[PDB]
Amino acid sequence: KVFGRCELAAAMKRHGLDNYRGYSLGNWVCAAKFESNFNTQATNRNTDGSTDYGILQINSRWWCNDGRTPGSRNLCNIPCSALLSSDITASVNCAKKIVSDGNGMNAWVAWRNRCKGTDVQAWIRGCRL
Repeated sequence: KVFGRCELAAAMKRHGLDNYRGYSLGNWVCAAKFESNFNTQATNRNTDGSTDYGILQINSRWWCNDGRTPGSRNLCNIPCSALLSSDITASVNCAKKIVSDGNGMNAWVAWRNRCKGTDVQAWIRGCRL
């Protein structure tokens, strides 16, 4: 699924991401935008044996198990394929876990690079949250 920004925003909001650990919803939507282009199926197969999965491009080294990534910690305790669901819950839950595991949203390089410092509320602006 490729979300629209507002739809994603609403979904993320339903999942409690707005202001999760102080990150407003737009941050999360922005992260998704730049991580995956809102594409729940996004994968980025890295050369480092990990892959980034899903709308938030959560990486398989620490966060989810894809069974092929060295150093797997599977801290989200999920198969990475769960992060490729059309529903975002697993990604959200894992995203929450990423932050709960002492990361900020700097855990997401696209957030850091493309959302950080920006009008992330643009990503929820004009939406029905």
